[PDB]
Amino acid sequence: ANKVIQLQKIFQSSTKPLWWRHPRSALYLYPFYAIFAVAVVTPLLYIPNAIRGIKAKKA
Amino acid sequence: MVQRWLYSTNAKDIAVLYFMLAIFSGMAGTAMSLIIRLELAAPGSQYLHGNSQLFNVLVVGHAVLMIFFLVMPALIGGFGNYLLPLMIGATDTAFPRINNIAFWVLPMGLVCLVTSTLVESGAGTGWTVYPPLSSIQAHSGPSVDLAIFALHLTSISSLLGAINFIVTTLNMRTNGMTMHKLPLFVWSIFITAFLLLLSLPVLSAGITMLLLDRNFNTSFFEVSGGGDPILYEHLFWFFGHPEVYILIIPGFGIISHVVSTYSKKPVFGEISMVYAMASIGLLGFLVWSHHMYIVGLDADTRAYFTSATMIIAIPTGIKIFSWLATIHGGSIRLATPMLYAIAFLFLFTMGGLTGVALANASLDVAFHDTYYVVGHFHYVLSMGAIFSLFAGYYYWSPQILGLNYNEKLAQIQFWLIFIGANVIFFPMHFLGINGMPRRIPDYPDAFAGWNYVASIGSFIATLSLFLFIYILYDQLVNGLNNKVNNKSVIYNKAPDFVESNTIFNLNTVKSSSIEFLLTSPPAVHSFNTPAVQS
Amino acid sequence: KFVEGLSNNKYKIITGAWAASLYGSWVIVNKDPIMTKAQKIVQARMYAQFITVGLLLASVGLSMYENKLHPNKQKVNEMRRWENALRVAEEEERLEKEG
Amino acid sequence: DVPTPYACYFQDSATPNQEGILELHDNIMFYLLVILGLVSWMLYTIVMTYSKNPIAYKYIKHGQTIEVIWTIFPAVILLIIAFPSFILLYLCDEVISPAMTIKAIGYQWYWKYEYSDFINDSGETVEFESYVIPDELLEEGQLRLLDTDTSMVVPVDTHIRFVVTAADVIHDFAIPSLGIKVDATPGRLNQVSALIQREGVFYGACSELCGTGHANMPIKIEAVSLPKFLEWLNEQ
Amino acid sequence: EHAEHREHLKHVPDSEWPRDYEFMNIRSKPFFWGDGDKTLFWNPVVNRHI
Amino acid sequence: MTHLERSRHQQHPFHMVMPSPWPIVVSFALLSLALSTALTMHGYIGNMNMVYLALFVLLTSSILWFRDIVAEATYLGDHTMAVRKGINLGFLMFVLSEVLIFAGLFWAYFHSAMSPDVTLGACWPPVGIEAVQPTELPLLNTIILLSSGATVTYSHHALIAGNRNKALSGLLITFWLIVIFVTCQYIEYTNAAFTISDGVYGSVFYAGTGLHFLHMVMLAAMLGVNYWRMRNYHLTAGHHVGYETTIIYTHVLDVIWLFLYVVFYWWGV
Amino acid sequence: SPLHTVGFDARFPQQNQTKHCWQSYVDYHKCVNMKGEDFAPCKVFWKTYNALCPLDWIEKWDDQREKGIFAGDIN
Amino acid sequence: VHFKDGVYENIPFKVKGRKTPYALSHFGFFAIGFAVPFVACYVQLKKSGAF
Ligand code: HEA
Ligand code: HEA
Ligand code: CUA
Ligand SMILES: [Ca+2]
Ligand SMILES: [Cu+2]
Ligand SMILES: [Mg+2]
Repeated sequence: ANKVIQLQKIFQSSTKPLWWRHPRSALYLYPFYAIFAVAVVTPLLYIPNAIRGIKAKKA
Repeated sequence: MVQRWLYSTNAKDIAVLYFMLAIFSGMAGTAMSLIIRLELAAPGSQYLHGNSQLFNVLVVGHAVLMIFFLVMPALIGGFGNYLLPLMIGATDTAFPRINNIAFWVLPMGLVCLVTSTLVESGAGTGWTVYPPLSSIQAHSGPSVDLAIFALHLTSISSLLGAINFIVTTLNMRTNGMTMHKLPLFVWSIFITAFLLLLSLPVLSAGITMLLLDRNFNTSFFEVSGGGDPILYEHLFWFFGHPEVYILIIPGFGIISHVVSTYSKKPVFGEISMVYAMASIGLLGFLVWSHHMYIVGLDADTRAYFTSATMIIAIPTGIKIFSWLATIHGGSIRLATPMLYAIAFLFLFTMGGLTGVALANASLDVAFHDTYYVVGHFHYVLSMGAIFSLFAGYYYWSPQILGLNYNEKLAQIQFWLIFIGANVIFFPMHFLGINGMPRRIPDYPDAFAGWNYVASIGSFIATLSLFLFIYILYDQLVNGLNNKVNNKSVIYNKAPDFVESNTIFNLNTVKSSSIEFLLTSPPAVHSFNTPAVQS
Repeated sequence: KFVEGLSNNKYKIITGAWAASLYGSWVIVNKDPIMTKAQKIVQARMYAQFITVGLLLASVGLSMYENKLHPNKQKVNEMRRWENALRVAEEEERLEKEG
Repeated sequence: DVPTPYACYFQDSATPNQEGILELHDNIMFYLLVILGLVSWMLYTIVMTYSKNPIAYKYIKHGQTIEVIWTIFPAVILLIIAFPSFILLYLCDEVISPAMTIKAIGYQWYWKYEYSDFINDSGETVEFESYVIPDELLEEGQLRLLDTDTSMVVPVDTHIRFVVTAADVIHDFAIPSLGIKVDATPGRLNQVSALIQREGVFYGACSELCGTGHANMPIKIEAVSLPKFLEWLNEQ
Repeated sequence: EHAEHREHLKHVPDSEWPRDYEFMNIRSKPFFWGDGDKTLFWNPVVNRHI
Repeated sequence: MTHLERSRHQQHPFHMVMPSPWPIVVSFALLSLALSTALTMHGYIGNMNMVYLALFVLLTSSILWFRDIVAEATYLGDHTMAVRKGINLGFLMFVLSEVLIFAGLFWAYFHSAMSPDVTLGACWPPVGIEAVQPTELPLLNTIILLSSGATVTYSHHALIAGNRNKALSGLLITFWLIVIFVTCQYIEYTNAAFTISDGVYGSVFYAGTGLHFLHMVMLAAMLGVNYWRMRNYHLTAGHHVGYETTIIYTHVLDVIWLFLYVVFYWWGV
Repeated sequence: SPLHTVGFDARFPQQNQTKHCWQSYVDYHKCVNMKGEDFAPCKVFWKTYNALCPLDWIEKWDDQREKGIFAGDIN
Repeated sequence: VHFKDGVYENIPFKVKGRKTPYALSHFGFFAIGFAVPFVACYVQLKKSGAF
């Protein structure tokens, strides 16, 4: 609803990093770090079974 | 410390991350070549207990690491991202987050290539991963998939960096620099980025086709189903010859800088060098089937391809004659980059002459998949591109690091690698002309005689690499003292014959590019106000 | 008469006609310049492929103008190829029997 | 016919193709040695007379009357080395009136040969697989990684046509002294010709990476006179 | 007139189906999802692997 | 302006981007995607939850990168004329790379079709394969693409002409026509006789038009974000470069769909 | 000499000869419906396909013509 | 961000003021790279029963 001047006055007069300057940034950024932290380390846990040759249980 | 190096957005930091990864992966590929060459030293199983699959996996790792993880991120990734903004007067590259992801997708390609080695048996297929060997019948398991993903992440890096380079030198040149007044290294990175942009799509298409063939039951190159592996050979080598001209064109730029600054006279006919590089890049797309002379083409196909493969000897000959003309009549200052440049000018021409021996499809039936081809390309690779890479390091390292290297140790290192590389790669022509095939872990006993001397030369080459590691250590620790004592060359240009030692002191550097005028180690904000040129 | 003689040059004339329509409409869209070059390219191309798809449905119109000439091809000159490949085996069988 | 230790030249020719390949290679190597002597002499004399030169002729940049010469002269030497190459290329492709066909099918780490002409009194097609003699069962005097248990026997002074294909992966039917190198891909049939000029035995190997048995995949061709070929074919 | 052709094709069981040619329904390894032979847009009326 | 006040700005027109985490985050997401798909393709991981998580993380990290680009371009005023020219040139080099991917795929189709095999029967389309006829639904798919370009052209020129309702409505019509095309391609893929496993024909056909399908679903996404930014007044009458890149993208997907049409549906039947 | 072989053919005088053996096979098997038994020149096709086409392919194609999966027109 | 200038501030690794010797970091950076194919060789030979 044309908040662009009001958002310019926040994004320019701010100290926080650019991905944190919006008021709603804590709603995006805090779940994403948890989802990212499991998404990058769960294949690394399956790397040793793939080296040993152990397939997962499907039946 | 995490924002400067993990969240990085300046090109001069991403360049040294590229350089650290490049020299790490070059240590990896040199270790792999030492294992290959140690197994090849004598007939019979020597060090790997039989197990020719492990030999083939090591050959794959050696080729992929040395091409896509040493020479490309060294030359393009380090030297282009560092020097092209500094030599066109740009404050940074255009699109810098792209420039950061084009580095950080390379350790991920490295870890997936290493676990490609560690899963079931590795992908022993050659670096040209040909089906049906690279299929799911002949290579069961996740090895080849992870190798294909390594190639995908490296192609993502070298495509994003190519877009970055093209735009940042078409758009961010400083305010006197027309396109005709560019340095030759900038033209090198420019033409290389176009070759990357035009060639990496077809490779990505071909190896995604292979990946879908392996895992998604589709049949692009499956014969029982309607495929053809010659389609893979076409789609691969349409990238594969532009790839090897990509590997050599920044080397041409580095040599044209080094030769001119150590001959103390400008390059003979600079715009013809630009035209020659552009002609090599254009004609490199028209020659791709000289790697396919045996597969069963027509005679007129092979006649055109000998003609087109032959007529690229003209611009490379123009470049090499221009290098001889720009050292003729000079005042040669025999420093380590000059030694590497003269060794380039000899050994690259020997590799190119064996290349025009290979260009004749009439004759390539005697040399295909022999060690003669291995001799040609290891000449023009490990004595063209590696020698120009060493020349670029010894040419730019004290400027962009702030620390000088030991000059005597550098010349010892040069003479050891120049001896050792010749001793590896010169008998390979004898083996290949007598009929020794490629990619074999074991050979008939009549090939033992030159194989032994080649693997003796391998130890000279890796000894000079270990000496280079010590040269890096001595530069990083004692590099401020090498300026004080007489262990290093401080000025790469001597005074002219009537120039006083005091009149030299007001004009210590006499360069035709901005790189040697900057502050040593250059500022985080170079070019606050823009540089200006008539 | 002329109809199949340039109806097997069918997908080699329509791409040339596309190139003709774009690179011909280019001068008519570029003769009045105030738009940027990209808008001229997209409007000339927008006209040109309306032309090629209209000409392509005229292509299928010609395709069934034209093979009430001789019915049931895609095999009646595999007939030709197989018929004379047959009796060129005949021309060899005889004078190796009598030669 | 066989590699020798410390060799540096081709194996001894046995077909007109290989003896033409040798002459084209030497004709190319002639002008290649001219160019190598030129650029190595310049690279020697320049750094040995201008390393000790203290005044650099820094105003030599153009050279118009000689840039055209070193553009033109590589082109005419390309033309000179390209004149016999085209003649050999258009001579080696014709397979005109051969007196024998032989199919060679590369399986994974054996070759399978198939004489298919029914010139026999048996009238049936002759096929056999030729495996490498393994290192533990080599009887004394045999050539390691070259000798096989069965052999491909061919008459001399006979135009032979090799039709080459594969079964699973890409192989390469290659014999250097006969001068044939032909890719066996699992979809198609290539052909080469040969005329063996002298009797003997000629070795070759798979020159295409087949997998883990790639080094253990040799070719052995015994060329005999036509009586002895016939009496060999009468058994197998 | 194609939905009605699928309507009358729903009444033709698989022994009355035409036998697949050699290149049809390549099965190198089973697909890693689902039940094996079914692909991503496998409509079981128009597609059948017997 | 004075020297004292000119010294408080940049002296050169180029964007010095602040340090950002999304390069290394997207790089680790591509790592997790590669390592997850290479292990679920071979059964070392039970289900597709790791691949789903990896693709979701990849998409959201790209979205946060694009959010920061929108923030730089709109709320900080960092995109000058030189930066605009550079972004347009980078997008043009990008679409040239993707046209070359499609040229490789067309090479695959032509190498299979110019002289086909003997295992299909020296035939194209192969025996038993019921080819998609070019008259029924793909003709409507060409029509709703040539019309989508005509809608986005007046939407663009009405964005320049000061109109708001005539540009938003044209953008909405363009977006809905693109999703009409995507649902029609889904309907064709369901009611197609051959599958992707049905030989080299199904391979090359679904490869080409499925890559076009993926480019069209990304086109629908960027038309949606352009509608969002035009409704919320981010796009202006003189500075709309993401909109311009989307227009370039529509008009190259149009011509490569035409090449796919006349090759895969007319010459190849 | 009793040695006789397929000569080169003007339809296929290049290096690849896949459509020599496949064409002579489909020409032989589409003789014997239109031609029939004991016909003297359909052994020209027989010598041509069995001299240069490999045994795996011949038995695969004969199996496919008993299937109804042969991709030629011999009925 | 404004970053530090100077001689040793352009490298991600520490050289001068360290509680450990630098040659540790320097030569263990390269010995790991020289030792990846030996780890590769060891595991693909233990998988093939040669050890
Ligand atoms: C970048 C190209 C490159 C380089 C430099 C090398 C270097 C070497 N290579 Fe090889 N090689 C290939 C590319 C290269 N190779 C390719 C493409 C294949 C084909 C694979 C296939 O057939 O599928 C191959 C295959 C190949 C074969 C054929 C084996 C086979 O066919 O299976 C052999 C033979 O022994 C070999 C050995 C060597 C040896 C002993 C070196 C030695 O020269 C190593 C000595 C070199 C150095 C010591 C360089 C310095 C090291 C650095 C790290 C530079 C650092 C400097 C800076 C960072 C400024 N490699
Ligand atoms: C550094 C990269 C690089 C460069 C620059 C070259 C340069 C050339 N190469 Fe090479 N080549 C490779 C990398 C490179 N190559 C690789 C990696 C392979 C193997 C891939 C694989 O199989 O795995 C290969 C293999 C390869 C083949 C395939 C053979 C086979 O696989 O069977 C051919 C065929 O023509 C070829 C020829 C040439 C020619 C004609 C040049 C020319 O550009 C050289 C031009 C230079 C000169 C000619 C010398 C200087 C000129 C003069 C002094 C003027 C006077 C001379 C004349 C007039 C002749 N090389
Ligand atoms: Cu058969 Cu290598
Ligand atoms: Ca050995
Ligand atoms: Cu090449
Ligand atoms: Mg080969």
